[PDB]
Amino acid sequence: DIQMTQSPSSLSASVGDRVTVTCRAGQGVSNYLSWYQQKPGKVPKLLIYKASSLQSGVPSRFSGSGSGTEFTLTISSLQPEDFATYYCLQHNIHPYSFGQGTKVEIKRTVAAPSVFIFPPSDEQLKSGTASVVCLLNNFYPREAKVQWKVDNALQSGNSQESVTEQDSKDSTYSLSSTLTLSKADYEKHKVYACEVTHQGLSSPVTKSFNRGE
Amino acid sequence: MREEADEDFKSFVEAAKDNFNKFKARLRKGKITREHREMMKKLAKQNANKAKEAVRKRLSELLSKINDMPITNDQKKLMSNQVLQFADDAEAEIDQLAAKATKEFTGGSWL
Amino acid sequence: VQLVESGGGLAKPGGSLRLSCAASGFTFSPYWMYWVRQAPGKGLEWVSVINSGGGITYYTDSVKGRFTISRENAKNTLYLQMDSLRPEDTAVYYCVRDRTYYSGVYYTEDGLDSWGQGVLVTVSSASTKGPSVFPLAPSSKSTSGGTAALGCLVKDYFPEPVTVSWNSGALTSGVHTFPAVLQSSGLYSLSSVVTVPSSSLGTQTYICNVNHKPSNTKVDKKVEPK
Repeated sequence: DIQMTQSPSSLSASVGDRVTVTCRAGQGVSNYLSWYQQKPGKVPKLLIYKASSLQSGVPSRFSGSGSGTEFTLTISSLQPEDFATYYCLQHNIHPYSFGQGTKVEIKRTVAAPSVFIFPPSDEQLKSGTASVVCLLNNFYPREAKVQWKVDNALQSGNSQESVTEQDSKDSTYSLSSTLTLSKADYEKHKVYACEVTHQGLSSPVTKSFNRGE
Repeated sequence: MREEADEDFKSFVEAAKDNFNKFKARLRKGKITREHREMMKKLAKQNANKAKEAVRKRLSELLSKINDMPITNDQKKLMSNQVLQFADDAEAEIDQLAAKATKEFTGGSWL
Repeated sequence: VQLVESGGGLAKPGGSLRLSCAASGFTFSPYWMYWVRQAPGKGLEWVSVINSGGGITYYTDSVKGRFTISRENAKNTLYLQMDSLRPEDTAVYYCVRDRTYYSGVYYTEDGLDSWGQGVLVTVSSASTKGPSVFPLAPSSKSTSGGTAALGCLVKDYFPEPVTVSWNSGALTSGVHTFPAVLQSSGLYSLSSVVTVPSSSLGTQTYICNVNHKPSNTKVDKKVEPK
């Protein structure tokens, strides 16, 4: 199989910008280079075949070029829905081989997160474990910090975070942080707080609840 | 190689050449009516059509063989176009053999 | 003009699975066929190729001898027998069609254009476990109810995946189903949340539909305030 070398591994770009993804073949592949677009959790979509031929229904802002061993995908004016990983593929000789993929991220204006905190359900407390969840909704950029406080004491090593892929329309991220405690530990303290810092916030935002309610 | 294809379609034309020679020798000689002459011509075309479907059936086999070989796809395309040209040439000569089999003003028959 | 895939799922190291790929709506015989896999969070890569019912087959280095790509053109079905499975065989497997064929008078060379929905193969000695579903109740109360967040916590399951819908799929706007996290106990956990107008909290029902196929776990958890 021919070795395809695609660059960059990832890139970031604003709406309306011109984006360029480079693909390089180990051997000559002439005119037989394809470009695929894959959005999170979806089947890859063929955008361009034969390097410069657009598949049916593909927007006109996509275009490819090059022949031999140097190829170039070009998005003339980036759109929010163009967030995806792009792969190049030589279809000159079996076996067809892919590149490493280029992860395209959208640059947009700063959006502060909306923060929500959730106490553990009474149903889960029957099992002897308490999960406290904090939600950071629709923010940009991706970097954010969550600090858990139990009766104003900082927690460490008892929380895990998960981040959503960039939204296809408003280009924001969402984040959940889950604090895991024992039922006995959870019941001996009162104030559970989620403290969020983010560039969109003038000062840290705290959402909390009292175990009583 | 593709030499197999060049001789494949060349073998069909030679068979058609021998088949049409025996076809001519068995046509009624002498003064023929005119309806009889076209009866001869439809049979010559019926014999040319049968020899031509052997050409196309062979053309489809080699195309299937070309696509299934581990070669570059731009090499599938040109080989597919040359083997198509071989079969096109074979079909043209077969048509020519059928027409000249009932050519006017030879020794065979007349009106 | 689709390809449907069968098989796959959870298998212990060294065990065997085999993927089917039923084609329809087009000519399955003349086209080369591919199996392409994608390890979680990584790139695409070909794994096995085969011709129009011929004896030429490719396999990437990671899979020589273990997997055998079978094919027949009568039932229009592609196969990938998978023996001696190894932890790095965990991937989403796709069967793809190469729409490339040259007939002289006509041709197509679109390449890999039609894909299957994909199938997940998980290789691990860990046993299957179904999740528990707990509600993430909306804060009672937001001042006026100016947008409320609610969700479901899908905790302690193995293996991937679980799917979460809201109101049987009718509620997709504002939904965020987070990537699963691998807890220190070896079990997965994810949360799915949705933000709604909280004037609708009293006049609308909110149910998360959690489905964990590997354990036949189906839960419709209704999330209520207070």
